[PDB]
Amino acid sequence: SRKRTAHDLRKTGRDRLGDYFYQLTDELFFMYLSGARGINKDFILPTSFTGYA
Amino acid sequence: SSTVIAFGDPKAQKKWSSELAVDIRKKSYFESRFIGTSENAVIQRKTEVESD
Amino acid sequence: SSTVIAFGDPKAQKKWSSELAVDIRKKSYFESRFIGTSENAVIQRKTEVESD
Amino acid sequence: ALIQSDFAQGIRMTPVPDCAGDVTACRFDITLKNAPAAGDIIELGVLPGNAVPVEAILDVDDLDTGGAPTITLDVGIMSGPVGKNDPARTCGNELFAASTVGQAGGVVRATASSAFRIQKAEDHRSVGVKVAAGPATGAAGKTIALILFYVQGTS
Amino acid sequence: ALIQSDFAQGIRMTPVPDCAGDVTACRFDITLKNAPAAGDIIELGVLPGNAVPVEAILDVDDLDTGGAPTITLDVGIMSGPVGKNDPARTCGNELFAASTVGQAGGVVRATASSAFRIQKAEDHRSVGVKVAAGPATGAAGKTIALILFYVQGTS
Amino acid sequence: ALIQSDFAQGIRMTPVPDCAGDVTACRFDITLKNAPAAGDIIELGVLPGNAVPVEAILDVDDLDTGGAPTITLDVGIMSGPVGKNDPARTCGNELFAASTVGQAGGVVRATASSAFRIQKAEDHRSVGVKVAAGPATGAAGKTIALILFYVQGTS
Amino acid sequence: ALIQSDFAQGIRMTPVPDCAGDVTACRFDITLKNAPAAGDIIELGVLPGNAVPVEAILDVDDLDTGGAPTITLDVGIMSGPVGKNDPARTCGNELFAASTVGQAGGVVRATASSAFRIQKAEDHRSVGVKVAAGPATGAAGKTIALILFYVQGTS
Repeated sequence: SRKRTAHDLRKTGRDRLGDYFYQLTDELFFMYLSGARGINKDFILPTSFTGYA
Repeated sequence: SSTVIAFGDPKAQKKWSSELAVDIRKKSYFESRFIGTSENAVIQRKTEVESD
Repeated sequence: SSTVIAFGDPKAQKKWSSELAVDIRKKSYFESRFIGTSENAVIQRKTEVESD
Repeated sequence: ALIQSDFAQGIRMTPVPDCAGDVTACRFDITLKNAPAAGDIIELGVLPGNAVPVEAILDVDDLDTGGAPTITLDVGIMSGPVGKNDPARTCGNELFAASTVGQAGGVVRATASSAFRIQKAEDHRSVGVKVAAGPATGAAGKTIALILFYVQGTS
Repeated sequence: ALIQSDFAQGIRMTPVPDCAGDVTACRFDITLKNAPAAGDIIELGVLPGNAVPVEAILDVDDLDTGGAPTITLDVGIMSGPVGKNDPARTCGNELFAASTVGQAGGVVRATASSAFRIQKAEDHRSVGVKVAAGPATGAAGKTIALILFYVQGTS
Repeated sequence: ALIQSDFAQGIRMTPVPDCAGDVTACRFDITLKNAPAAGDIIELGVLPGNAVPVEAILDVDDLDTGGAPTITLDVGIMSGPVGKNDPARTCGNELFAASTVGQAGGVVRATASSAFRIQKAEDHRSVGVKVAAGPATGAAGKTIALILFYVQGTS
Repeated sequence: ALIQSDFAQGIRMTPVPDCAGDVTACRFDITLKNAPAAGDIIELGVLPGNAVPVEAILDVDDLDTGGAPTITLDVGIMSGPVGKNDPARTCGNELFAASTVGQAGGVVRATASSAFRIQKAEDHRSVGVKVAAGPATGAAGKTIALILFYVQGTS
């Protein structure tokens, strides 16, 4: 699967993980301060989420 | 007639592009400006458990 | 899971080869040996109308 | 049965118009050395790529000899490759809907409303006659030949 | 009304044969909006300067959906230049007089002897269609199309 | 009418073995908030990569709370990609066929020979639930759940 | 005589776990050339070195059909080497004493208590299906499929 595509998937995977954790941490902050996960559909975490730790 | 290399013929060469467009990551509001130690930061971080 | 580019996915690059396979010409029999201008030839050629 | 006939193959050539709007015609003819059946596809001629029929003339000899003839010929574009011999290819009724020309020898020109609205295509489509009704008692070595005028560079 | 087609405005193109005698054809069509009415003139297309009709083919949809349809299309040459928008422009009954096509789908060809006797003139005359009789009742998006064959080097 | 699970959309993931011949399981579950109706297709989970089911353990609760129960679930491998939300995606009857669990509620394991002879595929295939017979009185808040013992690197 | 599947002869490799107590499965199957008969020993697949079965799923496709079927399968562990063609090797009733599957097409699971009590032996051993009773009529081409779960590090 790394030969059928010219793009190297390892570097893109690392970049996507970095952006993923950026989004996850800021949306974690926004739900905890606000007090509910609500209805936002772009949040990483699914609905019916009641705190992680 | 005339040689036509039609749209669906297998010889119709394509060229894939090296540049890969990427979604821009969502900007994060709570940068280092807010997350700081001491009393006067909106979201303070407790440093007791960092090393111990 | 794990990424699979799979088969037939528009990401799957294909390389077209430049070399041509040619159905070669059938070897001719009545070559320059047989065709001649003299009497002693299986196929005689008459130059009485090549310039007139 | 799909009956290949010269023009559909690479044997005889159909001419490209050149220039725009130049009416171009070739005579696509077949010597049917067999008797048409209830269901046949007779690939008469090749409508060259990127050209539309302007006028279609169907020239056909007597196909049926028995009393009360019922042969109907349907002339239409049959989609697929230029001359690939498969029974999967099926034509329609564009240049002719249901022709009475089969009952006795004669010529009937294109009279369907949709005959002149054929759209372009970048590849060599083919024109095919389907006998859409029973040959009845008759038929022998005969000729069916349409004369369609196609123009390139249409809009 | 002077409902002009794309060809009259110059948006589309009309072909000209390079050599004298080459029968050239372009499909003059309009997808007219609204309804046909008594006395309106539809300027379908323009035959080029040195050109005479060689065969005219008129195909239309059902321009009236009613009881006892009575629409009668008349097509002919118009007077003024191609693009000038003046209601003071009249057609004739040269190519088709009381064509009585439009009650059914149909396809009609030139029948009057005056269709083939048109005289040439150096400038781009415009071929227009005038609905002579009433449109009976009702027609919204049905299209009218006329196909002309013209040669350029006639005598 | 797809009721997509968290597994199909991509929120909750599915494990993949890192060694051939290594049974891996993840209970695919939904919490459908409407009473199932005839023709509904439920996309429980995705069968990742080159894997084949070995044992299927359905875990549906009481879906009919009326009189004589009628619901008959059946599961299979849906055709299209895992994430597309097209209503027109078919469901097979491989792992279960007219399974009668859900009328009373409980656990039923694979009892059809087709459940173990699944063929591999290089893409990701999503396991779907189709309710063959409409419930007499559907139950609203109950959950259905299927468990796959899919193993990679088979022959 | 011994009918060997691909797994015993070594053509098709068998999986071994790379972890302690990691459940591993493989579809031990054979396609039966000619028809089964009483006393036939089918050497389905090889149980790996130190592993012991933890659950065995047997599925067959209607071996004998006919009427009043009398076929009964009997699978177990053979004392002989991995793939030696010695006709003196015997099959014990460890996993399935009398499967009574193959009378009609279906799937049966290990039920006898002796299935999970197999002791480990440092050498490979071959799991063998023995047809205890002759089949009525019988069929040719029907496959015997055994799905075996074993853990490679039990105490």
